[PDB]
Amino acid sequence: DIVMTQSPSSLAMSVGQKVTMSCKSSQSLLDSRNQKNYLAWYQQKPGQSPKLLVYFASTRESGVPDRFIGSGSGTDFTLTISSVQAEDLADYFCQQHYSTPLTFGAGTKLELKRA
Amino acid sequence: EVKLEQSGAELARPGASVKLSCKASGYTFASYWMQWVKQRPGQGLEWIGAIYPGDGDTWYTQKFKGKATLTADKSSSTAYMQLSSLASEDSAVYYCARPPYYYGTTYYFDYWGQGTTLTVS
Repeated sequence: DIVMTQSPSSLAMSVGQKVTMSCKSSQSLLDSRNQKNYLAWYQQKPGQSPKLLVYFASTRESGVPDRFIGSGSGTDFTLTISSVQAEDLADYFCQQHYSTPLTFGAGTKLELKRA
Repeated sequence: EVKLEQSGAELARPGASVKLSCKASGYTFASYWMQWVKQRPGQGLEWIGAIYPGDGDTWYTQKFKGKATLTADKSSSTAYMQLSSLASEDSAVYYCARPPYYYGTTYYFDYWGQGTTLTVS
């Protein structure tokens, strides 16, 4: 099974700051054939179910603000939020959807500092 | 409007079992595979298995082989998952979710059910 690891486990940032969080996997999620990485990012706000933010390693899903950018390839992926807003408070999970088991990383919990 | 509806909760006795339901609507049910995910607070998300509704073909996470059975009813557009011999560690929220996979890359889940809170006690 492909193991997905995420870092950091949590981060606390004030509105307007940039955040970077990473997801590595222990096996490549890139095909040798179509050349695309089968990794998605989900956002789970408190009290809600996860919602798909990004798929392929980099396509942002419609509705998702362009402050979120997925990047990276092969075994090392990054989700960046260019300027974080209060509503981005959430746990962010990456996921292999290359092959079964689909598996997920353990999540980066984003917390919000404020006055 | 694409929708996957589940019932809010299930209370079950340890050692017993349950059949979770997930009703689909808004799309051709047989056209997409159905996934089941488990979420325990603090632990995160865990994939249980999937099933193609058109022919009933299943694929399980080795960890849950023998604990979960997936079936579906193409007549009523419902997918099912039975969990057997439950124990306290099985308490959690269980989601049924749909996967698209076009583009040439990942089976990126695009639609999730409301989730069912199961409590073993």
